[PDB]
Amino acid sequence: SKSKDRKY
Amino acid sequence: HGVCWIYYPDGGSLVGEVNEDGEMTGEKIAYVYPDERTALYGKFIDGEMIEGKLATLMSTEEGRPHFELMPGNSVYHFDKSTSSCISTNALLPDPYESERVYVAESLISSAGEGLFSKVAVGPNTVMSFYNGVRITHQEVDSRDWALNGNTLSLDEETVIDVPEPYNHVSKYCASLGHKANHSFTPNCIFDMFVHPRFGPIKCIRTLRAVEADEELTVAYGYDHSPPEAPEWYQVELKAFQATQQ
Ligand SMILES: Nc1ncnc2c1ncn2[C@@H]1O[C@H](CSCC[C@H](N)C(=O)O)[C@@H](O)[C@H]1O
Repeated sequence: SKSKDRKY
Repeated sequence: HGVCWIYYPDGGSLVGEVNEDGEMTGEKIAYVYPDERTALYGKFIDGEMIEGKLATLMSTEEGRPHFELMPGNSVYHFDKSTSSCISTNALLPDPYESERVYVAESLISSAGEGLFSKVAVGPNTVMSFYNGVRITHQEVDSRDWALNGNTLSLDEETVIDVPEPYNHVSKYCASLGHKANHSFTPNCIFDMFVHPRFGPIKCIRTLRAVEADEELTVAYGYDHSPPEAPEWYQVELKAFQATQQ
């Protein structure tokens, strides 16, 4: 994900 | 009649006399920010802000908030972003955020601008809001990192972005969360926030006490084992890794 703060 | 308070998990609330169906509808409804003092007071329909005037909660008597309206004619309404419109009033600042943070040159090397605290606050303090246009993970993930400086994952369906030219405060200053720089030893976190003007977004919340004029930082939390991350971050990730043997 090329975004801040994604949940993995 | 008495009065009802409905709190969000973030500490903000809606307060007022509800109508016959338990709905926050009327002319004397307020949203109260998490400081339990700054308020947007006026006309709401089923909890949606139609005309909220800036006010200060002065006291509560028998549960009923007593407000004073602030001077000026600062008025706000529900104005959720779309995929193409960040705000109806891009230059209208958030009154809560404006008292807590400001933008200046970052103290981090070559990092451009950063977000700074205006005053000393305790842990768990909401400081800033991260509003932006709402686009898909497909669009963001399938485009180059140079376009992804300000992208923030909101949930499994939506990414919030502050695309050029709105990344400059002279063009957009309604919210400032996109101005917080990254740290692997941060003093703030991102947290879900339900905002009366912006709708469901994220905020920047302190995880410890912060001093006046301290730079606010957050861990951007890019995937290190997909590192799917911009170059500056990869460079800084290796350093961080060095620092703890
Ligand atoms: N720890 C860090 N080191 C270097 N650059 C950083 C950084 N944290 C954030 N940045 C910069 O900030 C961008 C994310 S948005 C942060 C606000 C930005 N500094 C601005 O002036 O608008 C990144 O693309 C990168 O340019």
